Amino acid sequence: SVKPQLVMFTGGRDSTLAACYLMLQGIPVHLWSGNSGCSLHRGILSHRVEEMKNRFGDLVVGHTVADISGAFRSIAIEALEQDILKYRKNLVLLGEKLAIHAHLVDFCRRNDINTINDGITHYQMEFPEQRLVAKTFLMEMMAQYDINYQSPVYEFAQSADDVKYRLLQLGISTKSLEGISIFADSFSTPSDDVVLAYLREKAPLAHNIVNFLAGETLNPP
Amino acid sequence: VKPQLVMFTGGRDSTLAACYLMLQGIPVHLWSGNSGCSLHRGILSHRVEEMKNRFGDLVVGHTVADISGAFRSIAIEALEQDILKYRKNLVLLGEKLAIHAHLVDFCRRNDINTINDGITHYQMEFPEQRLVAKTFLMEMMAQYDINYQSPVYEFAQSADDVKYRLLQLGISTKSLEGISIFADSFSTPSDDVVLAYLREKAPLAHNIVNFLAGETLNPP
Amino acid sequence: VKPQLVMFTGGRDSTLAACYLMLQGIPVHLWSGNSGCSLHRGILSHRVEEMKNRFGDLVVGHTVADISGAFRSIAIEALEQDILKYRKNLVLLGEKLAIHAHLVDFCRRNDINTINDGITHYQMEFPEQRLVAKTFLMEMMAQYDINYQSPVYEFAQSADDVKYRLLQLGISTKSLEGISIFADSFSTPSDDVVLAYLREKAPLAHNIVNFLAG
Amino acid sequence: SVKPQLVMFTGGRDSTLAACYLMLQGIPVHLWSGNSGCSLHRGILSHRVEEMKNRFGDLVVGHTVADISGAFRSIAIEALEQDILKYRKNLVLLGEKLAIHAHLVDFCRRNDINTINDGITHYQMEFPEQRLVAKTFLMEMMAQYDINYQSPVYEFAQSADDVKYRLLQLGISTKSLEGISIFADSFSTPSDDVVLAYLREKAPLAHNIVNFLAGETLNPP
Amino acid sequence: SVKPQLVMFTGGRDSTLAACYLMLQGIPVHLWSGNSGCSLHRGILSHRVEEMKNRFGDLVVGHTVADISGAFRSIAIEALEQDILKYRKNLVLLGEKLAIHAHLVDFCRRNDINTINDGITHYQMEFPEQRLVAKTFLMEMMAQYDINYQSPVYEFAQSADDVKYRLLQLGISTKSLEGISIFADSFSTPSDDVVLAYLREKAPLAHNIVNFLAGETLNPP
Amino acid sequence: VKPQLVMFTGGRDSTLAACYLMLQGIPVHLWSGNSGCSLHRGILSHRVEEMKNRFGDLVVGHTVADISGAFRSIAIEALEQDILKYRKNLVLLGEKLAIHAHLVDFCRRNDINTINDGITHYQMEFPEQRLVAKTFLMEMMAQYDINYQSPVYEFAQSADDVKYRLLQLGISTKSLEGISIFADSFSTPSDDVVLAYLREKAPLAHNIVNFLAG
Amino acid sequence: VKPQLVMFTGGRDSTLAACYLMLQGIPVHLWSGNSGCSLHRGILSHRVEEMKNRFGDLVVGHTVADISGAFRSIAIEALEQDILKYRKNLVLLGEKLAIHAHLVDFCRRNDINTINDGITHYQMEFPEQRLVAKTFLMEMMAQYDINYQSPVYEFAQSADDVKYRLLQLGISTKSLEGISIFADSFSTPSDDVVLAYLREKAPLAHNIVNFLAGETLNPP
Ligand SMILES: Nc1nc2c(ncn2[C@@H]2O[C@H](COP(=O)(O)OP(=O)(O)OP(=O)(O)O)[C@@H](O)[C@H]2O)c(=O)[nH]1
Ligand SMILES: Nc1nc2c(ncn2[C@@H]2O[C@H](COP(=O)(O)OP(=O)(O)OP(=O)(O)O)[C@@H](O)[C@H]2O)c(=O)[nH]1
Ligand SMILES: Nc1nc2c(ncn2[C@@H]2O[C@H](COP(=O)(O)OP(=O)(O)OP(=O)(O)O)[C@@H](O)[C@H]2O)c(=O)[nH]1
Ligand SMILES: Nc1nc2c(ncn2[C@@H]2O[C@H](COP(=O)(O)OP(=O)(O)OP(=O)(O)O)[C@@H](O)[C@H]2O)c(=O)[nH]1
Repeated sequence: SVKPQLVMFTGGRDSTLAACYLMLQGIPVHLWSGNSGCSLHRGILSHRVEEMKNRFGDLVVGHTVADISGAFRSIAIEALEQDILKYRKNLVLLGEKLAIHAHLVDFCRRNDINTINDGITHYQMEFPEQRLVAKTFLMEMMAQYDINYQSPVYEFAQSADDVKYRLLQLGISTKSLEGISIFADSFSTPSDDVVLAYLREKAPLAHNIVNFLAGETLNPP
Repeated sequence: VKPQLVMFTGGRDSTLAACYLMLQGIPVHLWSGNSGCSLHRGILSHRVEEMKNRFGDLVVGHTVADISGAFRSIAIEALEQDILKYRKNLVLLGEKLAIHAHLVDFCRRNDINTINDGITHYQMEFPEQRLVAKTFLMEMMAQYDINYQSPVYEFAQSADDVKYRLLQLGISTKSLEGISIFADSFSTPSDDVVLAYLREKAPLAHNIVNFLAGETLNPP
Repeated sequence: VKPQLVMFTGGRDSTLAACYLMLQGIPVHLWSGNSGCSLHRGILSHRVEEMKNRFGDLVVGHTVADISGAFRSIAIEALEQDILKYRKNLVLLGEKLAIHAHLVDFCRRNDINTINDGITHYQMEFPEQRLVAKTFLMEMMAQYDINYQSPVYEFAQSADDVKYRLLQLGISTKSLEGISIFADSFSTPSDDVVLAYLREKAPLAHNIVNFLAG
Repeated sequence: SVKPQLVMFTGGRDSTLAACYLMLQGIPVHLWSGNSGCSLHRGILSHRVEEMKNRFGDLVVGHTVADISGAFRSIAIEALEQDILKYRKNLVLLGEKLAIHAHLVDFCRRNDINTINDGITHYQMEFPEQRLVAKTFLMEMMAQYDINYQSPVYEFAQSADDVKYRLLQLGISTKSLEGISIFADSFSTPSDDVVLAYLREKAPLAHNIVNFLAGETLNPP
Repeated sequence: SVKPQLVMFTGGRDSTLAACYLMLQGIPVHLWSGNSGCSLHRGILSHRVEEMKNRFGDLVVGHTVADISGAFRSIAIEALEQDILKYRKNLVLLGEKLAIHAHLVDFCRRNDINTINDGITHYQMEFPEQRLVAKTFLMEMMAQYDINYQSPVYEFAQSADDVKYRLLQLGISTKSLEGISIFADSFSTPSDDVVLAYLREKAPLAHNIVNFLAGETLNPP
Repeated sequence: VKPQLVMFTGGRDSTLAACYLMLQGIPVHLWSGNSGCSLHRGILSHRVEEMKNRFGDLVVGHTVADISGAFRSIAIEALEQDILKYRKNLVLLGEKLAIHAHLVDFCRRNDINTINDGITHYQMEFPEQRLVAKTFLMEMMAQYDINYQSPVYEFAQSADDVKYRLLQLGISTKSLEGISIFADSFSTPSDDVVLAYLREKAPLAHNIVNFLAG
Repeated sequence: VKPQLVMFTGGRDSTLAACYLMLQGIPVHLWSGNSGCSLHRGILSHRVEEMKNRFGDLVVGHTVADISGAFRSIAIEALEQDILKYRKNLVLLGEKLAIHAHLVDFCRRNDINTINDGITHYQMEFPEQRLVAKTFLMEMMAQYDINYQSPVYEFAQSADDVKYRLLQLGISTKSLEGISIFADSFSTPSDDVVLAYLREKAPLAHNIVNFLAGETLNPP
């Protein structure tokens, strides 16, 4: 046995492979999925979890679906007017990732987990949060709470096709069985400077939410 | 109001085709061909559920047909000769021909005269979805007084077109279908090659039609 | 005695191989690879029943493994190139290599070091049953400290040899196995072609072995 | 509406196809299997019946498994010493076919069937019961009882491969799921003259069995 | 405490009495019945087993019904033409007895039994398997495997009447509740020389079957 | 066709008699007399099952009748006098007369006028199967307008004749009947003795017939 | 306190014998021989019920034994010769000998050394109940170290004696037993004939004892 680690798991190919690759090494994974409250057609996720339990047994130690709608709202939606007028870009989905990270601090500290993993693989332009500017920021944030952030399947596959057929060799389906954010395809591409500035602007809020969830303060930042 | 048949895989394109028919008041019989080389088909049932939920009685049925015999005869039996001649793996074109042979039999025995599929403009790179193939199969189906339509062909200029119409129906935008083991196992053929293959295998397909009708046991 | 694994399809030859091991006191794990292109495999369960009936606990289990991914990668993904180069459809040889890659993983994770199959002399036309293939796969399995035997190879000079030894065991003589959709879909290859194909796909097989092992 | 015909059905691919081809034409078939009491490992037959019911429904009107062991013994076994010393050939399986035909006269008369069909194929002419000379004899025999004997896969089947792949196209397994006679591979090849002489010697016994089964005589030939 | 012995049990009155007489002495019996695949109407056997369990309880340690059809075919059926042309006699039932004995070597070695018993009787010496010359041969055969072959009702049974009324005294039916070989009344009487020659010709096959069943060879004789 | 009754014991001969009637389209009522001195009659039900399996509704029913009282009165009550006079134990002939007395009653109350048994030529040693007995009982039954036939008498020159016609019907060749405790308890009588015994007990049988009819 | 066996038919005499033993604290195993010629035996169970009701645990069991084989061999097989020699039907004497042979076996295998029956003075006209028979059977049973007693013999000078003792026990006075088909089928024999028959059939009885013990299969 090894100490379980957490995987940020959406049901997509890439995070599926991340979890699978960990488990192939004997590393038990706690699958963690954030529900932001604006995600549609999330039913299929259960089919993917089933496939993974079938192939790896006990190594899937559990699947947590967390309601992060409150943190998401506070970080990304309450000041949507301000946010879009300032950055000229809809960064709601970036805010959601910050909300995920706040929740993960709480989850990790309450469940004795010190390693989290994500599904970064080959390069994907659509996801600003997979950029070094954002991942550096997020890694820093998690390290302030002594949480180790890994990307175990980084550049392990060259392309989406490489991810699909590695999963097929594992006896798992190639599809991305994830819910769809209502904000999918609802934004244009931001610069790295807008990404970093947004993360820095909302960070105080995220940290405050972390403190609230730990029972240390009610007061705003 | 008389049911029509939809060639249904669970993909977003065939889903939309069936849904759009049902929105017009047309009951659809969902028909899925199992060629025997299809992996991870379990998720299909989630899609069927979505459609029953949204349209009720207008989904008059779901038939899963074993077409592995016809598929093998058309597309696999002579695979060495086929690939050495055409220099391309056209197995999935063969599968569509096998589907159509079976559908003549199915339509004749179940009193259906209109079949529909999800072929789309944005997927014309796949041989079975090329105008040249569709035209050939329309003529084939008309020889048996069967009307073959493709109700999402002209509209779907991208997968996004299909996605957002599905979402408006309260249906997931994903393709909840099985994967052929022959996915990503082929390079793109010319139109000349697609037409030549269809013409070469047509005698076999028609022979399969005759066998399924109990009119011959003898070879093409 | 320590269990050994048998590559078991339900066919006469692999049935007899498993049975002959069990008659010697050797418990067998029956292992069946599903490549994703097999039809009418329901009858297999009738044969497993016959074997459980005749040998009891010596049948320690029956694993049906999904090997469709490895099979696809080795044998199907480059089928155009493969057929244009060798002028022969060697998909079923590919399947055998995919079986052996999966078996490395299976053996390491389940503490088995002896694998057995039903290859027979009388089926030498089929590439996976050629001496040159067998020799290659024995070398491959020995690189992972796995002993690969073929306990009915030398004896079975005809299907009749196998049939009547099965009958003596109170077992049906038929091959109660599934049918590959690639049955009767190929012409006969040379030994040189079988060896060259195995050597070309071996790097991929070893890569799949490493992936399955993390 | 369409009148059922009977198929002599063993579970082999040839008789399976014969029955299937009839049913494809709309002809309901009564599947008839003779158990001679020397047949081993007959359990798999029911798998084949299931496949056929699955593919054709109501057109399978029934499956009769008949005990023909008594007729078989009387015609083929009781005088085995004399039979083999005279003909120099083990013709028990020819005797079985005669016993089948005697039983079928009775069955057809009692069940209002006038057309019987079997799976004889060109590719299986080595076996005595599938030799033109035997078939011709049995056709004549059946016609004396106003029974039409047909062999609907005879001319088509130039090889087992022909039969297999027509079954596969029907969604049915290619295998011969039939029991095995203990007399399999227990004989060498007989001449036509010997097959005809044997049939003509045992014919009186067969006709006598027909009459007994109809309740017209108890007396021997 | 008392070590079980095996009885070759058909349901006939002679083997029934043999088993019963053993059990009356305190000797537990394993009833062993060989099914050669040519035996008809075997259902009544279970009525006889019931009678014996009723009368003797625990002393009936078991009833094994063994499939010996393969050994029987290989030794008696496969070369039936040659066998009958050479010996001028149908000795299939002698072959069956050899097949029984081969199977019993295997059964005795695997089940720790060293004494087998049958129901041979003086009054049934017409049949080859119950001829002194056959019994002597099979005794020798069994002794080569350190198996003691006994016939506990041989000297007593001067007629079927002797056996019947000793059964009746045990509260057991007098009938032979056994299946019937299709080869019943299918043979004329052989000489001793012919019985010995046949046994000696098929012996190599029997010993080979013994070795196969022990997992020591696949090769033919 | 109108049902007929068969005197059925489960033995070969009566089994074949009933079967041969049914093959002709004649429904049979199977009738078995229990004399009170029969052992191990459980196996009879196996034979009835075989016959129902092979002929269905043509078996219209199976009556097991207690005839112990008539049997006792005819054959047992005066056994000392009977044996001292005839020098032979004729109890089983008595049983047959008791069967026939009961059958008069049964036939009148159940609308049957044809009775049949399994008597055979090959069993002429047994008094109830002698021509002289059969003739007497046919006369007796005709006094009550009952037709008494023996449909396997002339044909069965040996038990083998019966056996192999049964086998042809898919029925076991064995006699699945009970055993009289009087089996093997008697020496062979003359025809004169059989006739004289029947004639002496006939008044008693007719009296029992009248009693059963009120 | 060690069980003894009672030869029990359901009749008033054997009922009283068993009851009187149980009144003294002696547990009884009720043993009933079925010779295969016995009619209307169903009422026996009513009598057993009465006795269980009145005595509880002291009724340790009820064995019904099939003795038809021994009965047939001793009494029926040679019925012609037996009646021609003795001029009397002694089948029911034979039955009692068969009962006693079976009881040697039963006693040896079930660790019982005392058997008891209901023979009575008032029924001395029946051969099995005659002093001369009882004496012979006592000697026979003593050769196997079995004690044979008849605990109601001397007291029962009439059926009325038995009746009224039963009634005092809360038990019905009737004989709730089966009837032999050989009831009223015999005239009364002399003592000489009873003794001679017993002596002639004794070798057969002892042979049956040996067979039941697994010591011989051979004839007397
Ligand atoms: N011939 C043919 N091949 C198809 C068809 N649909 C899918 N495929 C094959 O199977 C593969 C499946 O990949 P996609 O359908 O793109 O998978 P997806 O998850 O829906 O979408 P992506 O996220 O873009 O991979 C294709 O790349 C083709 O090789 C079709 O209609 N015809
Ligand atoms: N590569 C390969 N092909 C095989 C093998 N066994 C069968 N095949 C192919 O499958 C075809 C049919 O196989 P089956 O359906 O089992 O038929 P069969 O081998 O002739 O045997 P039966 O079914 O007993 O008549 C063969 O003619 C070959 O083309 C095998 O071990 N390897
Ligand atoms: N009167 C009379 N006695 C019979 C009859 N059948 C049998 N028995 C007597 O019963 C004895 C044994 O009968 P079964 O036990 O049937 O024996 P079996 O007749 O020799 O026949 P199997 O049991 O087949 O060997 C005979 O030897 C006769 O003494 C019958 O029909 N009438
Ligand atoms: N040998 C013998 N015969 C007996 C015995 N008990 C009864 N029987 C016979 O069976 C007949 C039965 O008649 P009972 O016992 O008198 O009948 P019951 O109804 O108890 O008394 P009753 O009202 O007097 O008739 C006797 O007449 C004897 O013939 C017995 O102990 N020994």
